[PDB]
Amino acid sequence: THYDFVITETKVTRLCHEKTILAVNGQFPGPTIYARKDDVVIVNVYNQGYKNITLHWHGVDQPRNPWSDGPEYITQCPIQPGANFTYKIIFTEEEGTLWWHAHSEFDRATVHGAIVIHPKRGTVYPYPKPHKEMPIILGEWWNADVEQILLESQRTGGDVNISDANTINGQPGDFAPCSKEDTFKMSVEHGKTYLLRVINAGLTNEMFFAVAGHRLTVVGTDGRYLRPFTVDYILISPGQTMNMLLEANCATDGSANSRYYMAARPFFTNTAVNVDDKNTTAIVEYTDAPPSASAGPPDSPDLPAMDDIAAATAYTAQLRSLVTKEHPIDVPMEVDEHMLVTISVNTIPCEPNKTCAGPGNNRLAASLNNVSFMNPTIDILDAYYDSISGVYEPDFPNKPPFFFNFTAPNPPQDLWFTKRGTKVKVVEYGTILEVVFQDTAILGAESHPMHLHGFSFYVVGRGFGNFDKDKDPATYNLVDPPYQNTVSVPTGGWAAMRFRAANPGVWFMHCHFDRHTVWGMDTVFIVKNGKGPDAQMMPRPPNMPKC
Ligand SMILES: *[C@@H]1O[C@H](CO)[C@@H](O[C@@H]2O[C@H](CO)[C@@H](O)[C@H](O)[C@H]2NC(C)=O)[C@H](O)[C@H]1NC(C)=O
Ligand SMILES: *[C@@H]1O[C@H](CO)[C@@H](O[C@@H]2O[C@H](CO)[C@@H](O)[C@H](O)[C@H]2NC(C)=O)[C@H](O)[C@H]1NC(C)=O
Ligand SMILES: *[C@@H]1O[C@H](CO)[C@@H](O)[C@H](O)[C@H]1NC(C)=O
Ligand SMILES: *[C@@H]1O[C@H](CO)[C@@H](O)[C@H](O)[C@H]1NC(C)=O
Ligand SMILES: *[C@@H]1O[C@H](CO)[C@@H](O)[C@H](O)[C@H]1NC(C)=O
Ligand SMILES: *[C@@H]1O[C@H](CO)[C@@H](O)[C@H](O)[C@H]1NC(C)=O
Ligand SMILES: *[C@@H]1O[C@H](CO)[C@@H](O)[C@H](O)[C@H]1NC(C)=O
Ligand SMILES: [Cu+2]
Ligand SMILES: [Cu+2]
Ligand SMILES: [Cu+2]
Ligand SMILES: [Cu+2]
Repeated sequence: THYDFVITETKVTRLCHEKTILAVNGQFPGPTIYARKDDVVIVNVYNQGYKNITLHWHGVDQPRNPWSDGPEYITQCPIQPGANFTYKIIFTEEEGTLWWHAHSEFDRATVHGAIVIHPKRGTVYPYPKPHKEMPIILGEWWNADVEQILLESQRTGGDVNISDANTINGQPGDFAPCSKEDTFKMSVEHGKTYLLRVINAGLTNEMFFAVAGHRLTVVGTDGRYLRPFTVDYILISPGQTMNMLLEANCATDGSANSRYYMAARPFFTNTAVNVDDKNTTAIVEYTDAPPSASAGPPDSPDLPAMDDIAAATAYTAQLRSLVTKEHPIDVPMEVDEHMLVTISVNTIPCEPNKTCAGPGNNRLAASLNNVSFMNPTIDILDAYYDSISGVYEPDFPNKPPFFFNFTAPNPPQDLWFTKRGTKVKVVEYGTILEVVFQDTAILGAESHPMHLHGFSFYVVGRGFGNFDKDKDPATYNLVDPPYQNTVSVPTGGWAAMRFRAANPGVWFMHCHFDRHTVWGMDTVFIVKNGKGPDAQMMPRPPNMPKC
């Protein structure tokens, strides 16, 4: 239950381009944290790298413990080069696959890895014990320094350069330059079943994913078992994890291929905008088949076309919590407070005496309810703990300030603009929230993976167009809605979720596309202390990084 994570400057080559990246213990992707349900894990983080950094345990509630949650300038100031900080990871309701990642700037492009939470002793999976288990991390690779990619977009006000490759476990795969020799490979044995622990650790795109010749039985997401369902492909958004069983059925007598491509490729609908649309591949190999069975290329799966919105919708519609006696659910039935939260990409005016590269030569930005979040220089959590004025404003609104036909295409240029602020939403302990995310069509309808730190939530509804508060709740799933920490809000649509705000602390909510995070598609929930010691935020640890 104890790890040392040393942030290292590590030389890595992909696509024949060598660079020095930030990595953890010289590993890219970083090491896997293994735990069992309800463990407490300690991670000592030693920043031996060249820049300010933080780490986050994605999807871990961290009850009463925002001090170890990680988001830069939200719960802590950064771990400075040469400093260290000890994180306490408190696992509770989570069982399945989560992941950890840097939560500063774009550092998670290389600083990330898996979290595996096994059933605690005396319990078992709700499915037959897999023969083997394999994390499958989807990610991106840039040849340039990721920090320079970020800094250039900050200077120009234009869009972030697209990655040069999509990756599986750090490796672009068979169809990229200088990549075929080190394509990720896993061995399978006929008749055995494998648990694929799929994590989308990329920065930019929802991804379709599939394995040639093999159906996938999905059994969990975001640390919560799902009602099982079998598919030919999945959709997975940055922030999300998806667990699925693969059954190695294909013949090993030489009558069938012994090698099968695992493959992923973006789901992306904006034809006007650049995307790293390259697929990434890995190989499933049946090891006890004859050499002739691997004479040709591995078989390829059919992936939905990149703009196949129906295929995305059809996967997401199948997600439902597993509800049994061993795995109960608690859907909040009576809502104390409703929020409508419009999600937009935006512009702000270019700075004086400068030309910017964003739409209309303005500077790109993003907003929730038309507030574009800007990080403070004193982290929110210290400001809340010490009652420091002038850091944040506690009036993030429950509804957009101007109602319009949110999803109508090509809104007029005057609706592009937004305004910066550091606004948070303060709620009493135990408040039951229904949060409805409403995508707008400003600068292009787009699916956004909205993520809430400190909580999972029940996704009770979704649809296309504008949420109708007097009609859409009538068909909510109040029985087995999926329990997620990151929800794909539909392209040009809405998603409704509910949760009890019963975790006292300071909790980031943001789109899990990093460019939208930095542009300001974020806010913060401060959940005040309740009554009793179990409803009190933990005290500040003695060695928090200084601001
Ligand atoms: C989001 O906020 C921006 C900035 O506050 C709004 O743009 C302003 O709109 C008023 C008119 O209502 C103008 O007088 C200002 O000049 C605008 N500021 C600009 C363009 O920088 C924008 O209308 C809001 N959008 C919404 C609520 O959808
Ligand atoms: C690395 O993080 C530290 C801590 O946030 C930054 O140092 C602070 O910078 C602010 C200005 O925004 C000053 O008001 C504080 O006095 C600084 N605190 C220190 C030095 O302990 C530092 O700027 C960050 N480095 C970079 C490159 O952003
Ligand atoms: C880690 O940081 C603390 C200060 O917060 C320092 O006293 C300690 O010596 C550092 N090094 C370790 C723990 O190896
Ligand atoms: C971003 O891409 C453009 C090509 O469209 C290139 O000119 C520029 O150098 C790239 N930026 C960085 C930081 O590599
Ligand atoms: C990946 O893309 C390459 C280049 O377009 C293509 O030749 C290959 O068939 C693709 N692989 C899969 C599995 O889709
Ligand atoms: C800066 O901008 C102002 C206002 O647009 C302009 O009058 C001034 O000439 C600019 N400064 C230069 C070009 O050095
Ligand atoms: C909103 O926009 C949609 C899409 O263009 C359109 O079909 C619908 O009629 C609009 N609704 C109203 C009330 O104008
Ligand atoms: Cu995350
Ligand atoms: Cu998180
Ligand atoms: Cu987004
Ligand atoms: Cu986050």
